[PDB]
Amino acid sequence: GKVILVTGVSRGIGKSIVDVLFSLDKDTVVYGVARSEAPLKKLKEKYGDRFFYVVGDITEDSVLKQLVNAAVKGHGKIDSLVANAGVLEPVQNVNEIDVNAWKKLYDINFFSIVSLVGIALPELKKTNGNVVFVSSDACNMYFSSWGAYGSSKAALNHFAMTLANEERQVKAIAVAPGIVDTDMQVNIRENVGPSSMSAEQLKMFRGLKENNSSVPATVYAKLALHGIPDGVNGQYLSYNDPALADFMP
Amino acid sequence: GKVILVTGVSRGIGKSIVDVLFSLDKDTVVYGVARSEAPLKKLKEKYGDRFFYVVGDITEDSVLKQLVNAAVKGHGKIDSLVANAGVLEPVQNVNEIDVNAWKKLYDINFFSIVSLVGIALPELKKTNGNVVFVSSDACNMYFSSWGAYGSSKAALNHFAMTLANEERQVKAIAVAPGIVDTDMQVNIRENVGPSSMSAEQLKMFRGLKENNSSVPATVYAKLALHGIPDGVNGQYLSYNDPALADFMP
Amino acid sequence: GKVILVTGVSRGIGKSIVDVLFSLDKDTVVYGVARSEAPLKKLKEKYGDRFFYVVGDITEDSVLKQLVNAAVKGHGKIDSLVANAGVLEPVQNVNEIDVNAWKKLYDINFFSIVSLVGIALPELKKTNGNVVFVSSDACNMYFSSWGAYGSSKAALNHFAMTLANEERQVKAIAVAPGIVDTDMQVNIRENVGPSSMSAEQLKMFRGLKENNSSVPATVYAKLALHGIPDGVNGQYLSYNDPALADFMP
Amino acid sequence: GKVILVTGVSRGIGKSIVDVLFSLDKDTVVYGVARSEAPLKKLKEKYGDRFFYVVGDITEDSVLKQLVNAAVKGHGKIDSLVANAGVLEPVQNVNEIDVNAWKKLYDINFFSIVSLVGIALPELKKTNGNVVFVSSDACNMYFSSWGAYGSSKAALNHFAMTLANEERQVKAIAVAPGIVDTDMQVNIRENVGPSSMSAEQLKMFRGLKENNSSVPATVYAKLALHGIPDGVNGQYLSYNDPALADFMP
Repeated sequence: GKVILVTGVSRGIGKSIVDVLFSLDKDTVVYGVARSEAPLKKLKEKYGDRFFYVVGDITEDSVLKQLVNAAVKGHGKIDSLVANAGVLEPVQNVNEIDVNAWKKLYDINFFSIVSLVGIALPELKKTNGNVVFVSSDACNMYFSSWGAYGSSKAALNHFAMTLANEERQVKAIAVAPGIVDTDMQVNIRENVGPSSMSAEQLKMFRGLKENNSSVPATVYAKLALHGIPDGVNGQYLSYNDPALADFMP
Repeated sequence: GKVILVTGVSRGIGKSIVDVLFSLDKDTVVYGVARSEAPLKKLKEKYGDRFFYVVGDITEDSVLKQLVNAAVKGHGKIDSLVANAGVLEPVQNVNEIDVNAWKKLYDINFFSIVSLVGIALPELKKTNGNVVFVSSDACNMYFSSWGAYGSSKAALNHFAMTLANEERQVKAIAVAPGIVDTDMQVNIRENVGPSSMSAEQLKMFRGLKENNSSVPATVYAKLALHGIPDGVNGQYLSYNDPALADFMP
Repeated sequence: GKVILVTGVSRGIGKSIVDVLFSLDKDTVVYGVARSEAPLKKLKEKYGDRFFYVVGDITEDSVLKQLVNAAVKGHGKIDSLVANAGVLEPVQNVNEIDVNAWKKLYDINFFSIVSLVGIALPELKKTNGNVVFVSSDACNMYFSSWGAYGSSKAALNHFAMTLANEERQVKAIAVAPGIVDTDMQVNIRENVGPSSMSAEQLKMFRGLKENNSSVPATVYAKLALHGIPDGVNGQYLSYNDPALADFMP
Repeated sequence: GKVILVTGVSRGIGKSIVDVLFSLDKDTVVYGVARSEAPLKKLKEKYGDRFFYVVGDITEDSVLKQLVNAAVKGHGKIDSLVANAGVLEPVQNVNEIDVNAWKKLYDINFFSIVSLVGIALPELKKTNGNVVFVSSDACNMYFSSWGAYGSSKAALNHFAMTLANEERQVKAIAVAPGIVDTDMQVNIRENVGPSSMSAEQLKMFRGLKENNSSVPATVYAKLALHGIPDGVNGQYLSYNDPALADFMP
C-alpha cells in the first residue's frame, strides 16, 4: 500500500483527511504528527498498525527527521506527503507589528513545511511521489483583514508552483478547502487579547468556529492516494475546481 | 423602512437574502425579480405587502426600468440594491469558443447588472445608498477550470471598485459567499451536453448541488440594511473577512 | 514559412511585433489588420509580399472572415495568431456607468478576439498552431483605477487558460508586455472629456504616452514563430517571467 | 523639512529615489542605509548635510536601531520611511528547497522591513507619517517562475494593508515600480551556479540587467514627501495606476 505522511492531524481538516484515507483504501499506511499526544493515541487506538505517529512541533527539524526516519524504517518508503499547518488558533502578538511573532507564525504555517518537504524529498523522489498542500481559501489575499494569519498560511500557494518547477521527479499541488480550517469540537471560548487577534478577527473566528469538510478532505486524500494529474501539477486551486472532479467523494 | 431591490431571488443565495432581510427588520420593503413567476408568487404569499416583484429577464432593459419604476412609484425611493446574477446553471454552447454564447453569458452575469446599476443610480444617489454585489468565490480566478461560467460571474469584483471610485454619493462592495451558488432544492439531473459544460464541469456541478448559506445571506442582508463601511467601500471580500464581522448573524 | 495573423498592427506593440517577426525569419508571412489603412500601406510598402492586410474594425465578423479567408486563399494555412486589441485610447462614455459604452469596449478588447479565435480555430487545429495574446500588465487588477479600460483589456488572461483547456490541438498563452500599450509617435494632446476618462486617467495616460518595447515584442514574436512550451500552455505571464527566457532577444 | 529614512540606497531604484527626493525639495533630509559604504560616501559627498547614512545589513536589528536613533538624535523626528529591500541579486541555495536559504531571503526581502517598521513606528506615530514600500511588479505572482526571489519580495504587498489596518495614526502603501529592480551600472557577469538561480532565472536576470526609472522613483519620492492619499492607504498599486497621477514627474 501507499505510505503517506500527514501533518496537522490532531484537529480540523487534517484529522478528516486521515479518517478519509483509511476509509478509501484497506492497504494505505499513514504516519501523522501533531503537537498534542492525546488525539494521536486516539487515532492509533482506532486504526491500529495502519497508523503511526510522532508527537511534537514541526517547527523542530528533529521532529521532522523522526517522522521521516520512522516511515522509512517501518515501511521502507514514502509515497506522498499531505502538508498541512493545521487549524487556525490565536498566537501571541501576531496582531502587532512584531517581527518575532511574525517569524514564529511563518515558521508554523510556512517554513516548517518547507523544511519537511526538503527532508522528505529524497524519499519522494524514489517513488516519484506527490506533495499535496492544505492551503487556505484566503486567496482572497487580494483583500484580507486576517493580517499575518492569512499571509503566512497562503504562502504555500506559490511554494507548490516553485517546488513542482524545481523538482521534476515529484508532483505538487496546493488546494484550498472551501472553509477556514478550525477546530470543529465544541469548545469553551478562550480569553484572547488584542495583541493576538484584533476584535474583528476574534469575533469572525468565533463565528466561524461556532459554525464549523469530509468533501474537501476526500479531495486531498484522493490526490495523495492516486497521484496529482499532470495538468494541475504546480497549481493552486479550490477543492471544488472542475479539474479536481475525479477526486471528489 | 429601507427600500431594497434584490435580483436573482428565485433560488439559492438570492432567495435566502430576501428571507433574511424580512427576519431582520419589520419595516424593510423588498422589490425582487426572477425569470420564473412561481417562486415570486410564493414569496408574495409569505411576506405580503412587504414584498413586490417583477417577472422577467434582467438582460431586458424594459424589465429593469419596470422594477426601478415600481419601487419609486410604490414606495417613493430606493435605499439599496443587492445585485445578484442568480444560481449557476448550464447555458448552451458556453463550453465552446463561441462569441455569441459568451456574450449571452456575460449579459446574464455582468452587463445586466451594469445596466441595472445605471438605471437605479439616480435614485441611489438621492438616498446615498448602497450597492451590494453577490459575486463569486472563484476568485481563485488565478486558476479556474470553470471557463466562461467563472470569468463572467467574477467580473462584478472589479466593477464594485470602479463604481465606488466613479460615484461618490453611493457605496459599493462585492462579497463572495463562500460557496458556488446553486439551486438547493432536490432536483432530477438534467441531460447536459458537452458544448454547454465539459464533463468535469458537469460532474463538479452535480457534486456541489447534491451537497448544498443563511450565514453569508445575512452578511449581504446586513450590508444592504445598515450600509457599507467606508473602510470597505470599493472592495471585493469573502463574506468571512474579519472587516465584515459586524454583518454576521 | 509560418503564416501568422496579427491584429492591432497600426501602432504600439502590435506594429513592433510585425517589425520583429520580419527581422527574425526570412520565410514568415504575416496577415495584419488595423482600422486605419495608412499605416497598413506603409507596412506593405516596406515588407512587400511578406505582408498582407485587411482594413477594418475587428468588432465586425465580416472583417475577421476576410482576414482568415485571405490567409488561407493566399498561403493555404494559418500557423499562429497574435491576438492584440491594440493601443489604449479614450472611448466615449467609458468613464460612466453606461452599459452601452462598456459593451462596446468589451467588444473592442475582448469579444472581437474571442470571435477571431473561433473563426481561425479550424485552421489553427490543422497546423496544431499557437494563439499568443497581447494582454495587459494591469494584472494588478487587484487594485486598478483604470475602470473598464483595465478590466476589459485583462479579460484575455482567463481566456487563454479556458481556450487551452478546451482545445487540445492548439496552444495558447497570454503575455503582459511590461508597459501600458500606447501610441509611441509624438502626437498633439486630444481634448478628452470626463465621461470618457477621469481626470486622473487622462493625466496618467498622457504621462505614459509622453514617456513611451522591441524586447517584449520579441517574446510575442518568438512564441508565434517557434511555438508555446507545454509548461506554459494555458498560462498568463509577464514577458519577463523566467519561463520565457528563450523567447527574449 | 521632512525627515525621510530610505533603505536599499546603494543601487537601482533606491538610489534613484534619494536622487529624486533631493531634486524635489531643498529642505528634506534623508537617512539611508546600504551594506556597502562606497556608494553611501558618494551620496554624502554629493549632497552634504542633507544626507546621513548607516553602513550595514538591515537583517541586523542593531543596524536598524542605529539608523532610527541617528535620525531622531540628528533631526529630532522621522516623517516617512521608504522601505526597500534593494536590487535583485543571486543568493546561495535559493534555487533549492532549502529552508535555511529561504529564511535568509525572506529576512532580506521581508522580515528586516517588518523589523524596521516596528522600530520606527513610535516616531512615525508622532508625526502621523507615511510608510512607502518599494514592492515588486511580480504581482503576477499568479504565475511566476522567480521561485523564492519573487514570493519573498512580494510579501510587502499584503504587509502594507495589514500595517495600515493595525496602525491608524500612520499611512502605508506598497507600489510596484514597473520594472524588476536591478543594478543599472554596467557590470561583468558573475559566475552564478544552479543552486542559486535556475538557468532560466539567470538568463532572464542578465537580459533584464543588460537592458535597464526616474519616473517610478518620483512616485515613491512624492508619496514620502507629500503623504499618501486616504483613498489609497493600505493598498498595493503599480506606480502607473491613475490614483497615483499626482505623484508622477
